[PDB]
Amino acid sequence: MEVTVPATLNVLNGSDARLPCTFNSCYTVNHKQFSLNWTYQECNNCSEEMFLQFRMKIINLKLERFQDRVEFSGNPSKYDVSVMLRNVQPEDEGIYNCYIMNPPDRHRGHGKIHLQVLM
Amino acid sequence: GCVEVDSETEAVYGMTFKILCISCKRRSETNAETFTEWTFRQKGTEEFVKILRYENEVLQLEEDERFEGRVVWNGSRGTKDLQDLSIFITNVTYNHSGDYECHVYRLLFFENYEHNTSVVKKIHIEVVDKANRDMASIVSEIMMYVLIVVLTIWLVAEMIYCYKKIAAATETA
Amino acid sequence: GPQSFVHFTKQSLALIEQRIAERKSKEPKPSSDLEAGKQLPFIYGDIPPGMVSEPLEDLDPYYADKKTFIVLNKGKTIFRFNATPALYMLSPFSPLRRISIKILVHSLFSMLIMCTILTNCIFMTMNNPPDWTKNVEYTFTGIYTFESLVKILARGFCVGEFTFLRDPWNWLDFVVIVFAYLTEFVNNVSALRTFRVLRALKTISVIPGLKTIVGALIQSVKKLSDVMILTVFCLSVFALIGLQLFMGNLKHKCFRNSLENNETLESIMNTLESEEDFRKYFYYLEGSKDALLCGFSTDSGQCPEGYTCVKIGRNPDYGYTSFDTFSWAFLALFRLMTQDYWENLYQQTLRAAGKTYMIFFVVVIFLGSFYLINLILAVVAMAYEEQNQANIEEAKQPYWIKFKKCIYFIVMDPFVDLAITICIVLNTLFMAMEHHPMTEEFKNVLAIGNLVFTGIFAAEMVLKLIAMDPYEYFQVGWNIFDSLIVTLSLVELFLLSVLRSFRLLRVFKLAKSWPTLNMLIKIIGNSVGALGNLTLVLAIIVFIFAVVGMQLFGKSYKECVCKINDDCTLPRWHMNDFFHSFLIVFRVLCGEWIETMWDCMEVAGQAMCLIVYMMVMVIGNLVVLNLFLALLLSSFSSDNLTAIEEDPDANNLQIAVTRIKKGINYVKQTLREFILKAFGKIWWNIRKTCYKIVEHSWFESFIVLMILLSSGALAFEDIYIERKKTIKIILEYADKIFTYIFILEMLLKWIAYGYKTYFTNAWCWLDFLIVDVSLVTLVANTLGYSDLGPIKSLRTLRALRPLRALSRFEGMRVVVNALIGAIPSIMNVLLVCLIFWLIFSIMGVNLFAGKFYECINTTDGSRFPASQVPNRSECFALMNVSQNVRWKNLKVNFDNVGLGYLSLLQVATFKGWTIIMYAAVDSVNVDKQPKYEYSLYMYIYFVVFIIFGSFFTLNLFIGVIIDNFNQQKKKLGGQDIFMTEEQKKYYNAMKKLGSKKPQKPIPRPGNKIQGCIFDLVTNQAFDISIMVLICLNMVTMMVEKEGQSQHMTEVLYWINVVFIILFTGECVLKLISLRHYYFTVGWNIFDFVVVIISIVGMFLADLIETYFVSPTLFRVIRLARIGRILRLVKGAKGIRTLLFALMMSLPALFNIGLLLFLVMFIYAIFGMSNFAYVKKEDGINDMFNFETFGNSMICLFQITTSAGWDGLLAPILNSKPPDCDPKKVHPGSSVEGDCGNPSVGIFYFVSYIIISFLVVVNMYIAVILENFSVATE
Ligand SMILES: CC(C)CCC[C@@H](C)[C@H]1CC[C@H]2[C@@H]3CC=C4C[C@@H](OC(=O)CCC(=O)O)CC[C@]4(C)[C@H]3CC[C@]12C
Ligand SMILES: Nc1[nH]ncc1-c1cc(Cl)ccc1Oc1cc(F)c(S(=O)(=O)Nc2cscn2)cc1Cl
Ligand SMILES: *[C@@H]1O[C@H](CO)[C@@H](O[C@@H]2O[C@H](CO)[C@@H](O)[C@H](O)[C@H]2NC(C)=O)[C@H](O)[C@H]1NC(C)=O
Ligand SMILES: *[C@@H]1O[C@H](CO)[C@@H](O)[C@H](O)[C@H]1NC(C)=O
Ligand SMILES: *[C@@H]1O[C@H](CO)[C@@H](O)[C@H](O)[C@H]1NC(C)=O
Ligand code: NA
Repeated sequence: MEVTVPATLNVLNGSDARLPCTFNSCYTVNHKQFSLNWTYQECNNCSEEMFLQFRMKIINLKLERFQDRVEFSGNPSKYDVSVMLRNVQPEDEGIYNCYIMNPPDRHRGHGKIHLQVLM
Repeated sequence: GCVEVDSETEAVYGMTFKILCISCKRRSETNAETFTEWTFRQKGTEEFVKILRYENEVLQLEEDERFEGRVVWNGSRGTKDLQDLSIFITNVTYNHSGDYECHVYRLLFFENYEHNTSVVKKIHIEVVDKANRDMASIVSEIMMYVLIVVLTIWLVAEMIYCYKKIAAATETA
Repeated sequence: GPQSFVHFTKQSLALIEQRIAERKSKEPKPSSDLEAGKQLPFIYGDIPPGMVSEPLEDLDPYYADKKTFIVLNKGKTIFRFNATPALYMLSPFSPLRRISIKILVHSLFSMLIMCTILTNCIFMTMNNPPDWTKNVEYTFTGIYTFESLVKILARGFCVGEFTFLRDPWNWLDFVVIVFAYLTEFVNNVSALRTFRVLRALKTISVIPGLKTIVGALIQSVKKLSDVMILTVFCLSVFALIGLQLFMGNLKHKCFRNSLENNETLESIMNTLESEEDFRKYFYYLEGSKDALLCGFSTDSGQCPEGYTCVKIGRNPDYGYTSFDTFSWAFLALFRLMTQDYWENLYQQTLRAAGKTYMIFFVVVIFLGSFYLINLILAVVAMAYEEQNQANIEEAKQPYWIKFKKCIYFIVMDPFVDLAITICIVLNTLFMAMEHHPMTEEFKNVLAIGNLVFTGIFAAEMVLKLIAMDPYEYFQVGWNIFDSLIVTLSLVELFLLSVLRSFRLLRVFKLAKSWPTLNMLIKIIGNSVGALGNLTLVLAIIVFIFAVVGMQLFGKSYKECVCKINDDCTLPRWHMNDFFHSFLIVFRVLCGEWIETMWDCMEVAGQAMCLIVYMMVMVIGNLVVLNLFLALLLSSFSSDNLTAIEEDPDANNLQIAVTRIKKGINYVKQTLREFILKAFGKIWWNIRKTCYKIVEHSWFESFIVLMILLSSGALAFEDIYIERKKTIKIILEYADKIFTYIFILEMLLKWIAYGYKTYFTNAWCWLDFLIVDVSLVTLVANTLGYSDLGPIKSLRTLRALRPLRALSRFEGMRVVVNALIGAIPSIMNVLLVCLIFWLIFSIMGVNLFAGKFYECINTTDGSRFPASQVPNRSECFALMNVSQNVRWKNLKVNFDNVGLGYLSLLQVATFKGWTIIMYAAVDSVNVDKQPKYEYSLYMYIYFVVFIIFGSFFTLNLFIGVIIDNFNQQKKKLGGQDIFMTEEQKKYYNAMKKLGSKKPQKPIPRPGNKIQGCIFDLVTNQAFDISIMVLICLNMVTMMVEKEGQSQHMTEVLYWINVVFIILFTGECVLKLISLRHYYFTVGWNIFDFVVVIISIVGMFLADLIETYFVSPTLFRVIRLARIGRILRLVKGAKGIRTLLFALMMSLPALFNIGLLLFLVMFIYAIFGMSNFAYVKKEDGINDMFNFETFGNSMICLFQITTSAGWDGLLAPILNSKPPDCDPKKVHPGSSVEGDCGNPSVGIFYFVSYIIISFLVVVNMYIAVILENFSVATE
């Protein structure tokens, strides 16, 4: 699967960050079977943290490190699974991954975004 | 494949008779489990009484004096998907004259769907001393003979007319 | 003359400019011989050595005034340039332009460009090129830029006359260069790569003789303008008819009656996505992707008990098959016209609407499928004739010596050549004995025989090589071919499976004495010879289409695969790689495009796939037709001129025949000599009155009526005859009466004509045989011999009693006379194609014998993988484990030569061929489980077989049939051979109709208002306005669709009412203006009838739709709206001429249709007699079978076009368990068994398709004759 994500995303501290992630899939996105995972790792060899998953509807795990600042900002039917980080803090710096599975597509999509927070 | 043919309505005393009951399912490729029940109402009587029930390759005959030891199965064999429900009478008596009902209970198996349907066929049987010849055969045979006779006399008359005319023409020359 | 050669110098340019200035102060075609791109005339002789490839003065006087200069190459090629400086810098005398010109005209330049283009074409076939390829792409781009720069510098860019940009073919080069650079600098990858296919079109401008072929192909199209307009009009009219009749019918589905949880149809339909969930509410046949269709009439498809028919859901075939909108209806009508899988649409429409609507398909086939195709072939035929006529018209305007001589004497023409021919025949007969269940002794015998034949042929080669000199030996092409065959056989002996079949080509050595095999040799030789450029163009076009398809849709097939396959694997036909993409294009050329186009539209969208498939169909079919026509006409008229005698050198076979005529006759005469040395007016009057009786018209009418009644009585003997006891008895007694009548008729003819006259007549012989069969059947029944097997089988011969009608109707008599006269010419070509097909059959037995066996799971009918059960023994072990396991072979295969013939017949007709190809390409070995596309490149076998035994074989057949019918016409004075005398009189009368001189001008009424209306209606603008009103009405009918709101229906109906009112007003105005002269024109009569039926039909349709409930009657009555749009042919002159030619063709078509209907009737009676109880699998089902006369006619009309005859043949090939059940009990009948007879069924279907082919060829030829007469008179 082709996953369109920005490799490096620089967002000002205190502002809102949109993390774009779109996929080009042949088949229509079936909400009863579409899968979406948004993980977070401090480094490439670090642990991934599950914070927003789509199994049937938008499930936000409400991680303590993000408070309630993580929002869904896409449309699965329109091949957009972007997520929104309100009031980005310096600790939000890290690696964000969007995993996409859209059956009956065999392949699994994976996009990686390196979020950098400047003063 | 399967043709619904009506039963003969006349049986002769002392010989054998087959009562025809054919119930073809609407599509031949479907799979069904069928069992049948027969009821008989004799002449001068009003109530239909059950005489037999065929299910699972075995025939159950009711305790009836007019049919005990006199009826055998003549329908489909080797299947639960019966399309022929005919019965066979070995010794026709005057007590077999009357009306018969052939109840067909067919259970069709579809994809996540079971349909229980039913069909009823009515047969009227008259027991007679001798086999009355059909009107159609007699009429057709008589018509064939009269047609052949008419054609041959027409041809003969035409030949004699033409022969006389040509003989007169030859005599003229 | 030849002395006219001088270098172009500055003085010459100054003189030319001075002449131009003089012309300006004062203020013709050039030599086609001296025209650019042509050989310099021989009148100029050789060129001085220092003069070639140099700027020279203009030779042509026409350009001698203007500023030009000519450069001649070493091949004496004339190239014209412009003396004006190139981009105002480079002059002809400048060294830079001199070098550019020197490079431009050379052999190594064109050859280098050819090699570069071919290499780029080879690289274009890669779907996933490696990363080392980009350097090669840059090299290809640089090479093209080199030639572009050379041409621009030498010729100038745009300003001049003979400059780079004036030539249309350099625009392609410029587009290629700019696209390559622009797309490289800017950086859809598929879109960019599809533009690289334009480099493959530079092939036309580099190889000589290709531009002229392309120009001729473009010229052939321009003559097709009127035929295309008529085709579009007819397809639109039939699409409107189909839209009106079958709208929404393909949406009928069997919906279950009982629903739980308070569910209702609307509540179900919006919560269903998968076919698994659809299968729980609708009825599906096992292994089907679409729901079973149903209808509401008694003659439509039936739902199972528990389901009810309802119009809901999507249409079949992914929804692409429907009559819901005008566009889908137009696609369906195009599919019917091209007869691509049309039997499927026919079956679906009959299932959903009823068997009565077969009338629509018969009319559509006859008009669009047969007649519209006829005009396309006819017009292209004339286009090449006029091109051919113009082409020729303008063209005409010591001990070693001793024993070599001994061996040379040993090679005797009467004996050695005849012995070699006999050995060749015995050899090809020997290899036809190979078959799969063959014992080791038989294989040993075949091997030793093959070795012996090879040794003898090698000995012949060696003897001929040592007898006459090897240098003299390789002078004859036949000797070279024999040497190649011998060395191939020796190479095989030292060692493939295919190489063992290369010794089959020695059969072509009989073409020296066999004249119609030499015709095939010349036909094949011409395609690669005189016609090599056209075949090359066809190959280039096929390659371009294949690569374009692969680039456009190849990745779409892989990514979107799960939409067209449940296993999410590539289907059998796809464009992911070059080979399969080429296979798709070849299959489209064969005539099958709809089924792959469905998958293409599913994976890549409708618009792109539709455009690509339509372009492929049009261009490819046009080029194939052009190649076929050129081959036909060349090998027919240009090759055969009787230049030499019949075997001018006395043929060795003929010399041996003369020796035999000497020897056998002399020996027989000597044996005879040795034997002789050792030793009553009344009877004449009876004959005369019988003659006077039989010859009368009343007798003929009576016998004809008897024949019709006796033939029609056969149609009643179906599987339902036991429900009609009275009719059964009536028919038995009527059969007795008919037998009596025909016996009496036979006796009367015997008395009238005598035994000699009666038995010299063939029709009387046919009647005699039929009546004897009937009498034997009658006598056997009476004496108790009614159930004997031979007697019961002889009863089925009553289906030949309709043959008595052949002599009674004159049209069938003349058509049968034409066919019988044609038979002798057909037989020689039949033998030729039988030998040609025997070669391919032996090769197929070599390749595929015994390898189509597979282990399948019977319940689902799927082949097991090869990881488990890879062997026959493993399959039998699996049967020992699992019950529903079978090691099954295909019914039609290459196990022996006869089965190979059946397979080749299926492949040549493209009916059932795909299963054979899949089995062949999955082949591994004998007793080995097949693997998916293990032998992938055995598709080449089928492609070669199609090309040779389907294209060239049909080419030869048509070529000989043309000459045969031409000779038939000549001997009888040129009269039509398919027409009777009275038909000829009516034909001449209708000929006078289409040639009338302009009638008297219509008198103008003296009244003022009447006169003004007369001037108004007489004007041409009135007719043009009526035509545009008819076009607007056509568009309004096109707007109508499925599921439209009632408001839209009312608006469309009111617009139609307005149109009807306008047309009625036009009719009233014409009636007022022309008075009684209005009815003196046939077209005005047609218009008057049209307006009357329009008004009456609109009011009747309103009454039916509001006060009655009869949708069928409403749709049938609404057909009167078609009459309004049929008036468009009034203004179109060309399509009017084409329709005149059609109506001219009608009588002969009527006679041939009568013969075809009689043959269909006979085959239908035989079908109900034989195949009424076969298993309902493959093409035989509950609606399309042989149970009744109507069903048999439905089946036989379908296979008259050969569509789906394999599916009907398949169930009849079942003869043994577990394929069939010989003890099958059928309720309501005493017939036992559902098994078919393979021999009878094969004979049935093969004979029927052959007879249909012959009759249809007659219809083609008749229509062609009428069209050719019309267009050139
Ligand atoms: C007019 C020309 C083109 C054809 C002339 C006929 C012969 C050259 C060929 C054509 C069909 C051939 C026959 C096709 C099939 C068979 C059956 C084959 O035996 C089997 O298939 C046995 C199968 C088994 O035992 O299970 C033996 C050869 C034979 C008679 C072939 C012998 C050679 C034949 C007669
Ligand atoms: N029913 C309706 N709604 N709105 C207007 C009307 C209407 C009004 C009137 Cl005054 C008369 C009939 C009417 O109904 C039709 C009008 C048509 F024009 C056609 S037609 O387009 O098929 N033409 C045609 C020629 S012959 C058979 N049909 C079909 C119909 Cl039912
Ligand atoms: C046909 O297929 C089987 C596939 O298993 C071949 O392999 C043999 O299979 C059996 C049972 O699994 C093993 O016990 C044998 O050891 C296998 N053979 C060998 C040599 O390893 C089998 O050999 C094949 N038989 C034929 C006739 O080709
Ligand atoms: C019907 O019964 C008779 C008498 O037992 C028997 O001979 C015959 O085979 C039977 N036929 C069928 C159809 O079972
Ligand atoms: C109708 O549907 C409702 C659910 O919406 C259900 O509760 C009720 O029992 C149903 N009644 C019938 C008549 O089936
Ligand atoms: Na197809």
